[PDB]
Amino acid sequence: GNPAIFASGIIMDSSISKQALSEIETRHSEIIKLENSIRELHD
Amino acid sequence: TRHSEIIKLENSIRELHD
Amino acid sequence: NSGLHIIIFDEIDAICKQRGSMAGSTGVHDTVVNQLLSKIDGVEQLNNILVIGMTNRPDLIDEALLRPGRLEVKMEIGLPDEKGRLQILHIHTARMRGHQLLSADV
Amino acid sequence: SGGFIRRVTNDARENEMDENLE
Repeated sequence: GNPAIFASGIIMDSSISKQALSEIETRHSEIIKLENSIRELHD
Repeated sequence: TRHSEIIKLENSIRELHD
Repeated sequence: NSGLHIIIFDEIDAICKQRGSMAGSTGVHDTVVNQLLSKIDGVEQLNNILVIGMTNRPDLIDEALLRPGRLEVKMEIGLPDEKGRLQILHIHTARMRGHQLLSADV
Repeated sequence: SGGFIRRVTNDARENEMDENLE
């Protein structure tokens, strides 16, 4: 029947986002403070 | 749940400190 | 006061073809022609470019691309006549004649 | 207690982190 047909173009989709990265900064920031605290305790 | 656990950890650290 | 910029297309009939003649291309072989047409002569104007194209099937190209103002000078290059053949033959043996590598009986 | 890090992208990296915290 129909000859072999070409495929169409692709449309990718990035995952990470600026605001979600601000949220990841919220995640990361507290860790350093907690680290300062634990280092104090050990010292 | 995050607030509860994190605040619990911080409170324990403070108690040990004092 | 600007310099000249040159662009050379080779086998131009591969990308530019009559709009609608092609089918089942997913539409990618149609927006290209529109983009090219708009860019060569659009609302804004340029005065420092030059475009050259070569082909072997001149009748398949979209007509809108051959009106004056986009591709004016159309030239056909055909087979040579006797004088052309003699000139070409002279061109392609100057080095040998110069270094005496060519016999006298030719 | 059910987790410690929100899961923006999941991935193995988000697991060990949490476990360490535990």
